[PDB]
Amino acid sequence: IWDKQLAGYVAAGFKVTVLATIGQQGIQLIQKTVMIINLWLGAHLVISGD
Amino acid sequence: KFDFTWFIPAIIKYRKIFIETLVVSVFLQLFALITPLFFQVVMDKVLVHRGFSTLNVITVALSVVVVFEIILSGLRTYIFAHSTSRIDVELGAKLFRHLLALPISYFESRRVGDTVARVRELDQIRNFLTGQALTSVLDLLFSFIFFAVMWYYSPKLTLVILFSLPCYAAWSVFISPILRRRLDDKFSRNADNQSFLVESVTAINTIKAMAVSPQMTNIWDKQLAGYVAAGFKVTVLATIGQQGIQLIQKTVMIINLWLGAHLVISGDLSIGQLIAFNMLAGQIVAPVIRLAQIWQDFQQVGISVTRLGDVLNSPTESYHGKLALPEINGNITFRNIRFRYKPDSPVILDNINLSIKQGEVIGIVGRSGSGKSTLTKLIQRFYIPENGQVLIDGHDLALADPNWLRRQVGVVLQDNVLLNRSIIDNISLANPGMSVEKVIYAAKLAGAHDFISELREGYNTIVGEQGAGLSGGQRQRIAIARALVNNPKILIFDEATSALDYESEHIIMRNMHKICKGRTVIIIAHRLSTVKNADRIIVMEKGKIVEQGKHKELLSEPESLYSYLYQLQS
Amino acid sequence: IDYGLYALEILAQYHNVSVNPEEIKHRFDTDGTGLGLTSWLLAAKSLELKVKQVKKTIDRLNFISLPALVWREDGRHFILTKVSKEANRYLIFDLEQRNPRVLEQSEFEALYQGHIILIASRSSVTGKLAKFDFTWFIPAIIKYRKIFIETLVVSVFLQLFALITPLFFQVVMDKVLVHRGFSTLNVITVALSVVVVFEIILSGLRTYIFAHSTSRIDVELGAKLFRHLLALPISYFESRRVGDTVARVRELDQIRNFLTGQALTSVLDLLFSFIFFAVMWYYSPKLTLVILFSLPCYAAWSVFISPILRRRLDDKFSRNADNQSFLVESVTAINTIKAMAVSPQMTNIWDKQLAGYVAAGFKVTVLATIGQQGIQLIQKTVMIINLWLGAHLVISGDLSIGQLIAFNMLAGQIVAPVIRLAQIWQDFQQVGISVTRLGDVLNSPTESYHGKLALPEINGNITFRNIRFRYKPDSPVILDNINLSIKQGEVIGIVGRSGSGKSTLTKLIQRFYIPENGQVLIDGHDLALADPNWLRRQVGVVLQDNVLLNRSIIDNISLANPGMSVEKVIYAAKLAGAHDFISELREGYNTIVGEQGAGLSGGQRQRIAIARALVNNPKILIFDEATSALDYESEHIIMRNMHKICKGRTVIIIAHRLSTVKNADRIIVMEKGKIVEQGKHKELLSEPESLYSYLYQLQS
Amino acid sequence: RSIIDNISLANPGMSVEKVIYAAKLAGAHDFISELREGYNTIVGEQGAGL
Amino acid sequence: HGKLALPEINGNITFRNIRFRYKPDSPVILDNINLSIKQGEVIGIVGRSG
Amino acid sequence: LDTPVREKDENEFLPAHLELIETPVSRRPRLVAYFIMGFLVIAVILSVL
Repeated sequence: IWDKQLAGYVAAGFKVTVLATIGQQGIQLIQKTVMIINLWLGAHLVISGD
Repeated sequence: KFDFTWFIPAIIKYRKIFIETLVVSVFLQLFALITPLFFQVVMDKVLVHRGFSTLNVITVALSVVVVFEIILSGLRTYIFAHSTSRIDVELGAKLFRHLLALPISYFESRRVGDTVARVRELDQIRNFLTGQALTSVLDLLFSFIFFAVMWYYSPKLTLVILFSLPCYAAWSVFISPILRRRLDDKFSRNADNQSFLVESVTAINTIKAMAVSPQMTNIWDKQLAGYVAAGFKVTVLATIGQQGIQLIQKTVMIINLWLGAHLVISGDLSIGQLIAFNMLAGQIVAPVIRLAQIWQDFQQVGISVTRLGDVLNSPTESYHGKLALPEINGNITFRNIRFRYKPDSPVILDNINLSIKQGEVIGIVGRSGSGKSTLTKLIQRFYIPENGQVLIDGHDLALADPNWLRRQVGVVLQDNVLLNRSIIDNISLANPGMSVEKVIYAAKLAGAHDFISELREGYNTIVGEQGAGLSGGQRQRIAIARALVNNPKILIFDEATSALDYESEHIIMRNMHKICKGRTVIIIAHRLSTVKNADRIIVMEKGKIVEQGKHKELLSEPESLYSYLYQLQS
Repeated sequence: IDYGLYALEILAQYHNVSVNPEEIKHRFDTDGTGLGLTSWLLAAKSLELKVKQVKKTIDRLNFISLPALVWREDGRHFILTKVSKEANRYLIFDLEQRNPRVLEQSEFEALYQGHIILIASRSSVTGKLAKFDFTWFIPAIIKYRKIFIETLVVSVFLQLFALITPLFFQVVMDKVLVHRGFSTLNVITVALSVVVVFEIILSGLRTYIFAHSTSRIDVELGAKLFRHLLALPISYFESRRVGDTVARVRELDQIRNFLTGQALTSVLDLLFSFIFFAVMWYYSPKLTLVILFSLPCYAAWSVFISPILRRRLDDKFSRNADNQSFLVESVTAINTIKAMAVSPQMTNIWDKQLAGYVAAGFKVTVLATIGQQGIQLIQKTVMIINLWLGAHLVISGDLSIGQLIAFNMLAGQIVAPVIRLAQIWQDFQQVGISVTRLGDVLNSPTESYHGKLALPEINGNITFRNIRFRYKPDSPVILDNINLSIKQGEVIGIVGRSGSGKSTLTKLIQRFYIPENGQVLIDGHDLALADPNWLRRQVGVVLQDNVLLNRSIIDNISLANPGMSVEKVIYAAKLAGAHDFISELREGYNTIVGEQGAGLSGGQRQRIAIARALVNNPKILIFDEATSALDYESEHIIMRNMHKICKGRTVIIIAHRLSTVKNADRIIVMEKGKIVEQGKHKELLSEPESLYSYLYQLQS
Repeated sequence: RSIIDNISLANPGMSVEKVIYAAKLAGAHDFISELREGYNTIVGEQGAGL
Repeated sequence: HGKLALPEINGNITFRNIRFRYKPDSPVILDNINLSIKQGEVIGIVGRSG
Repeated sequence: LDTPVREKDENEFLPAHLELIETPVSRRPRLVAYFIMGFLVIAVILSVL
């Protein structure tokens, strides 16, 4: 009984960890995309002026 | 000894995936290194000279580099968590298997909450392993590529960072042990609180039947205040450590700014090179910052490992594996047994010598303090005699398998403890996949079917607690059914009819010839009317045999103490 | 003998699961004489243990976990345990010759056929209260996730395909016409042909795959709905009408018509329209802003119109359900309608109901039309505004004619799914109504009594303990303090006047009537929460008026187990005295009985019901005034065969006539809900100061 | 329908006097009266309640 | 409901038409128990199990 | 810095005291103002130098 319950608990914990990792990676992706866009626009702004 | 060498075989067993995680980590470090080079290129050859096509090339390369880095980091985290989950599952299975094999003296000397907390330390370890604490350690360890690139850029600022690292090491060394001590205190308070909570919820019937809510509430208030104070101390130390890390980070940042400004002023360093160097220095420090806010996790996993060791380092009454000794025929004999509750306690039995043959229904009587109640706990190897040997079917019980012996022997006590399950789940505890007809037959033998008939839920009725929801006689009948539903070669009745009324006891005694069929039955009871139909009645006085024989053989002579006991009982 | 059942019992015992073979055979061996692979797997999954029939070679048997069942096509299965390569021997639990036995490799190879079933158990399902609603479709979507991911990929590629044509029109207008550029028009034409062919093919494939998966989901929902419906208590059906439940079930067909349609594909096309938005913003933000402001107008119009349409469709469904109930009740009882000559009243009622139904439908149609026209108005207003703004934005440079028409095409492609969604607004609202009315049935306490006790077979020991029963809460009491006890194999008779309460004991033994006070116990087990399939399968009841199904004589007799051999059916018919008139029929057996036994007489259906109750070998047999509709010959045959009928059963004979229970081992006289006298026939008849003597003299 | 509606099925618009007379003639008056709803009791589907 | 502070207890116990069930639908344990016990009174209650 | 939890530290979290104390104040009531004024005076003396 303990082995069955422990296996179920560990599976649930792993699913939670997987979704947390997915969310963190998505937020990192958004941040990095914004960084790239700002780098490109800032390069144009510094080359041009203002 | 289980302190930390236990995880080494687990690591090596899964070496072929851990090496892959290491290689993925170094590739992530390279991917991270790529981007500051692109900023340096933009700052030195795009903003200065000319062109927008090279800027477009840098942007399109950077997009795919970033996407690949994000995917690779997610995959590495997933693989590391998947690999560590198996290790924690193995640890949990081993821990519980060890816990069930511990001797009963271990549990009799402790509280339930202590063991429960020591096993929740397993969950603490699991959360530490299946997290982002070891990945940060890998990121910190694999940062020498950044150091090589920075040394290529400028040696002075790289030396500044290289000297900043021992400051982090020394700060951690200084501020760790006190945090570990505070977390030890916090864990002790947590264990005390858990024990109090379990004890109070288990005995809520007595707390509410009496009127001691204020006492329980006062104890809970004091314990909660102490626990929260300890937690606040731990939080304060963690905050001090984090601020100490930040101080070093910002100090070296300022020093690097000053030295880089003086370097760029004096040539020999471009502005884009300085920006890339600053980004690399920040990427080196980021693992340290991310690891400094999970300091309590490191210290707590150390303490949880220590407590798991405390549970797992005690000796086990586990097994005696030698030739797989065969089944038991109901032959019990005692040879010069003397028993003492504690080495500094009065002696109970002195020279008890006994021999019981197969299929012999023997009754043992006496008064309070006679010592007849310890025979049932001596037959099972729970009580260890001071000197002598207890022989069952010719074989010593001190060298046999405890599980085998206690499986062959069924015992019904004065008060029995069930589980919080259905009646059929308690009767068939030793074999839940067993046929229901056997359960019904055993319940009918014990007379338990009748009172179950007036239950609306039937055999699915859930016993509310250890014995709540059923009366004393009902619990005794359920325990008798549970003992009888197997095929025990030896049955022991240790005042197993005290809680029963006259009708239930009569019903049980009418079925006694079906109960005793082919088994060695030992009946121990205060009343003399239960052993009337026994093949041999034995009288004990202060741990010695004074009389034996049939009931009449003893009732005929008034000189015997058996006659006096029978006269008092009547 | 069935070896799959025994193997399943053994494997469940090994995995600490208690199983009653009779209960599994009842619900998973519908067609008799053999479980079969699919039903075996379903039965194994019923016990909350996972199984899978897998392809394994003999060299791979050393790695599988044991025990495992070896499924042989001959039906002679066996269980494999403890494979050992030390001596190349295989320990096996032989189902036939139940004892285990060891076999070598050579004969294992002869027995093994490359088929094995792996068995394992893992925890159970945590208890929850999941009422039926739209959230029920989330697990179905999760289960069919590969198909839906495929559909999303195809949808995004279709959206990319639809973007190419406006670009090609722009390049044609901007370059081909201006520069007189032949040899470029040809390339655009070929590419456009390829693009349209591929997008047509992909749209067809997406529709095919999505329709298939939604059809499978609807099949699962319908199976669940019927399984729930058959498990409802009889008080549920006693307070409703047939047409109500029939309409509540046809709403499933409505849901099916929705799922295999263009609504969800149109929605998917709608959510994937930002790809066009990026391109049109690249062209000119001034008109993309107009489109982005137009979208909230669509949303607000839809939100404003939806509730009124839902209310109108509620009224329409009420009309439809009442019309269906009236139609079913009038067609079922058409004989009474013809006999009483009440056709004008029925026609008047039908005309009123039909007029109301048509009025509701017309109101729904009008509301849907005004909603569609309201959406058309927004579309065309945005079109006019865009035309004006585009004319100005082309006059002053900054935009070309080809870019303008490409923008117009992109805007049309964006708005078209909204139009096709508006064309099926009634379908959306009706599907909401269908889900709600389906939940009206799927959210109801069933008497299935889920549990894990698995009670054993029945010995005919019946016991009434302080039984008090009222038909309804305000009704007068029917049985006051009935206390009865019947032993196994005891033929018993219950008599009395009408209204005494002897007729409700039959429906108390079965769990059709719930006593107000007291409990009914079979073999010492209280029936209040027992499994109805466990109880009513082993209790045979013959009523004064029984109904049949239009299947055949033999299929009606052996309905409870179609696996009965013809010899047993013939024997059961002979016992009831029904074989004689069955044999002389034109078809003999296999004769259609019609709707509730229309082709058969009223005294023949009674004998058919007696045979049907006898064929299943019940443990308790109840004759609730069975022989009151028969003539003297049929009743005499029944009473002469009663001695063979009563062998090994606990027979209860409730009758008005005292001559039926003369041979009963114990007679019970009841009066106004109380057992006033009980005893043998001679013991009760010898007292002139009793009720049995008065009733015997009066009837004689 | 109700008891009185079923008894007056051949002519739904009929007064309670004729219903009472017919029930007394058929001998059903007493049982219908002993009921709680009297002549308004719903018999169920195909008169299953009786 | 009573927020008032009732005084101390004198040993006057009274059961008035007591009907009790273990569960909402289980068999009735006490049907119509009526009892009255005065202060300072020793009461013995006997019977069979159940 | 590493002193164990004493009774003085434990009484600050006793629920009875928290129930009696109304409108509680922080343990460091004036430190924030002291540090902010110190920052302001250091800034103003750095600006003039």
